[PDB]
Amino acid sequence: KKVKIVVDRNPVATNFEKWAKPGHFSRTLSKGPTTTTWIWNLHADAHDFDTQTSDLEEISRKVFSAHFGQLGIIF
Amino acid sequence: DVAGLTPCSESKAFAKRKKNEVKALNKRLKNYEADSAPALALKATIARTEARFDKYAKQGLLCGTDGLPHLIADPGLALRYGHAGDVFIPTIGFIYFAGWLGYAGSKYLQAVAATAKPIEKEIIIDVPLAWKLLWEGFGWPLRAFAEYKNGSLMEDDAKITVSPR
Amino acid sequence: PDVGPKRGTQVRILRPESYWFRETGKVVSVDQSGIRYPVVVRFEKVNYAGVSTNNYALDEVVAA
Amino acid sequence: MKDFTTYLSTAPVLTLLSVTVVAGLLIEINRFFPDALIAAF
Amino acid sequence: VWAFSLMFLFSGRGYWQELIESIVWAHNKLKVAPAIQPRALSITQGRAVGVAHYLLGGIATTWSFFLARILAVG
Amino acid sequence: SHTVKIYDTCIGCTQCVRACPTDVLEMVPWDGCKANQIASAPRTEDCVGCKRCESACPTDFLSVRVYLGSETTRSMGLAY
Amino acid sequence: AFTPPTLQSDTPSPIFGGSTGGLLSQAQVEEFHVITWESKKEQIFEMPTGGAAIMRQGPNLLKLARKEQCLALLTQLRTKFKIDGYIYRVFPNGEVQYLHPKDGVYPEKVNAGRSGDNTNMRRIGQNKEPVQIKFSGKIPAEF
Ligand code: CLA
Ligand code: CLA
Ligand SMILES: CCCCCCCCCCCCCCCC(=O)OC[C@H](COP(=O)(O)OC[C@@H](O)CO)OC(=O)CCCCCCCCCCCCCCC
Ligand SMILES: CC1=C(/C=C/C(C)=C/C=CC(\C)=C/C=C/C=C(C)/C=C/C=C(C)/C=C/C2=C(C)CCCC2(C)C)C(C)(C)CCC1
Ligand SMILES: CC1=C(C/C=C(\C)CCC[C@H](C)CCC[C@H](C)CCCC(C)C)C(=O)c2ccccc2C1=O
Ligand code: SF4
Ligand code: SF4
Repeated sequence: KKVKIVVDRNPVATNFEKWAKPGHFSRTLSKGPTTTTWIWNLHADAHDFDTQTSDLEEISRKVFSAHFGQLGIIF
Repeated sequence: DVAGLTPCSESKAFAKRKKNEVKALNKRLKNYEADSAPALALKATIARTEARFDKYAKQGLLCGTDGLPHLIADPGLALRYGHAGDVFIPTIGFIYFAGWLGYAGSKYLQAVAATAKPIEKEIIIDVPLAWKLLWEGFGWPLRAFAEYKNGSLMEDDAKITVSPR
Repeated sequence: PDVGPKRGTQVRILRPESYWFRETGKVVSVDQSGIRYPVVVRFEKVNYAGVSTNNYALDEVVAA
Repeated sequence: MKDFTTYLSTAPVLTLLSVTVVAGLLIEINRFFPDALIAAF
Repeated sequence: VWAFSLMFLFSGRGYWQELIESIVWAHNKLKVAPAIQPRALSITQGRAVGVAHYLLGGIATTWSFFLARILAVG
Repeated sequence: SHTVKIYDTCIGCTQCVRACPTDVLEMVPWDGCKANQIASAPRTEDCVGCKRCESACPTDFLSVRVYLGSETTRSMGLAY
Repeated sequence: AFTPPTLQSDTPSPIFGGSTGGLLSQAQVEEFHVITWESKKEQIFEMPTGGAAIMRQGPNLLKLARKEQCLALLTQLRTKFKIDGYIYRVFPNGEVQYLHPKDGVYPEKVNAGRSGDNTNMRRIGQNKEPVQIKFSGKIPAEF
């Protein structure tokens, strides 16, 4: 009730640790590339935010920020 | 001449082709002030074309019935006719560079195989190790012939898995 | 007494219909009950199904 | 930093970087030594 | 590219897996096999690659044809 | 009417019998494995050929093995 | 010993609005299937032929064409509802079989008293060669 602005402060920490380790978002993708199918599924499931989290809140936040990235690319 | 092919420096069709291609570029020139950027670009192109046609004539490439350079792919029939730079020398050059890259990759595989997580050291390359092995790969003829004379280059088929016949 | 290969040693698979034919794997256990295939072997490399553990007999698991 | 350099060692970035370096090198060689049809030494 | 796409749309994964098996034997004989298994593309990925190449080839052919026609006449 | 066989490399993991959508495979007591159970295919008249059973077996090579054969209304999966 | 239950024909059916995926002419010439369960509350479920039905309190009966549709419905019930049901096969002459919970115990659990049909005691490559069994009206994997 009553439309308003609600935010969480600093939900995510701006690091580079997860760029060093590909496949962090998906539990199945974790534990190393035993086969090249891992390499392909790394990209095939990158934006599939549904399979990275069941929380609709986190899905929505990821969608919001991805839209900002798309706008930046268009600019 | 090696097989009815007169040297391009003698063939009239080769010089005729030179003439025609330059004349086309001159016709393209005759539309701009000879000091504008398009005019400078056209003049540079014509200079490049003239340099190429003189370079080809100097090196004695063989032209056919048409005015186009031909190459010889037989050692001996190209070494006794002064045409070893056509296929044999680039053959050596390629074989060398290809072997260099292949040996660098092969040794990197054999170096990261004996580690904790070999499937991890293929998607996250170790750049210092890759660069060291890339530098060591330059002597690949020597090292590869050493490993063949040693028998350590290859693996006996009794240890390679095979299909059920 | 204990039968078959020791626990932790490396063995060469000799079953011709196995994915790891003529490849080495480490023994993780050997059942003593009387199963046909009690030797349990672990490999580093997976097969097509994505598994890396398999049970073999004793005549087809030459050690070292 | 360490993680940034680890990211720069990943196959997607290092492959692309090496292809860019080799492409640039071939482009430079062809810019200075153009139209070379044979190995004239 | 379009014709290349047909590779992926008429073939099946099994042929490619056994072909890659022979290739991997060749690599094993020289101690250059990767620790990451070369696996043929999944069925879904084979179809996806095929359709991507088909559409790319067709659209690029039509694009180039249209542009050259309309920039040489018109 | 597909020919489903179960071989002694079975370890009785029950995966093949949970996978099957038509109830063709079943667990029976056995003694040639640690679980003391093996699979069996009595109701093979119901086998459609989906090979979900054969795609769940962890044994190498596969213990449950299907051989597609003669086609009937049950095997061809016809609702019309 | 075990005695399979009897198919009670007068059983309430789920509240369903009618579908285009129901029975066809094959249920009047060959045979069809019936699934019966017992619901602890009246709840909405997904009928395997498209649409949603509501299962009622107590005994529920629902007739489908293929056995596999019945087992799919039963798997849905076992996972999302923890309800156990029975699948009968009805012929159009009146005969009724009892199908899925054959021994009362589900197929994944050992019952001790089941038949080990089609269980070879050889591996997979220990079968005969096709050249040896040539002109036999069988396949190598049934010798
Ligand atoms: C350094 C890695 C390496 C090495 C040493 C070899 C070596 C060999 N390959 Mg092979 N291959 C490789 C990578 C490699 N390959 C990769 C990544 C692929 C996937 C595209 C293939 C796919 C492949 C096929 C399909 C075939 C071979 C075949 C062969 C054999 C014939 C030689 C040839 O011309 O192959 C050809 C080479 C290619 C087709 C692609 C080469 C890939 C690049 C150029 C090399 C990779 C270098 C690596 C990424 C850099 C690492 C450097 C390090 C510092 C990090 C030969 C023993 C043939 C065979 O069966 O044997 C007779 C064969 O048919 N290869
Ligand atoms: C409009 C296109 C687009 C957009 C908006 C996004 C957006 C996003 N992607 Mg994505 N992706 C895309 C295309 C896109 N992607 C494509 C085409 C692929 C092909 C495979 C992928 C593959 C991919 C993977 C595998 C992953 C993502 C992930 C992500 C999320 C994390 C982004 C991030 O934090 O990095 C920050 C972005 C910036 C700081 C801006 C600069 C971009 C990078 C850092 C440039 C670095 C390159 C650098 C210059 C060195 C290379 C150059 C040299 C080799 C010459 C994010 C919302 C990650 C994720 O979180 O999954 C949910 C993830 O793991 N993407
Ligand atoms: C003219 C334009 C041509 C494009 C036509 C598009 C048709 C293809 C549509 C298929 C849907 C693909 C998306 C879902 C993907 C999908 O479901 O496809 C299926 C396939 C794998 O899916 P699987 O069924 O194996 O999924 C199992 C996994 O999820 C479990 O781990 O994915 C791929 O095709 C490989 C992706 C590699 C592509 C990345 C390689 C590098 C390319 C980088 C990006 C290029 C630049 C982008 C432009 C700026
Ligand atoms: C001179 C010449 C020629 C040729 C001829 C002939 C006749 C040849 C042959 C040949 C032969 C008949 C051969 C055979 C062989 C065998 C073998 C066996 C091989 C091999 C190889 C390998 C083994 C490799 C290895 C490696 C390395 C070393 C590096 C990288 C890594 C690897 C491992 C890959 C011609 C005229 C065309 C052109 C010109 C030039
Ligand atoms: C050729 C082929 C293969 C083999 C394809 C392989 C092994 C993938 C080849 C990719 C190589 C290893 C990389 C080649 C790199 C290219 C120059 C560009 C790649 C583009 C990337 C961006 C993906 C299949 O696996 C397959 C599966 C199902 C149906 C049809 C087919 C099929 O036709
Ligand atoms: S899945 Fe294979 S090993 Fe497991 S019970 Fe079935 S036949 Fe036996
Ligand atoms: S093929 Fe399908 S229906 Fe037949 S036994 Fe296997 S899982 Fe059951």
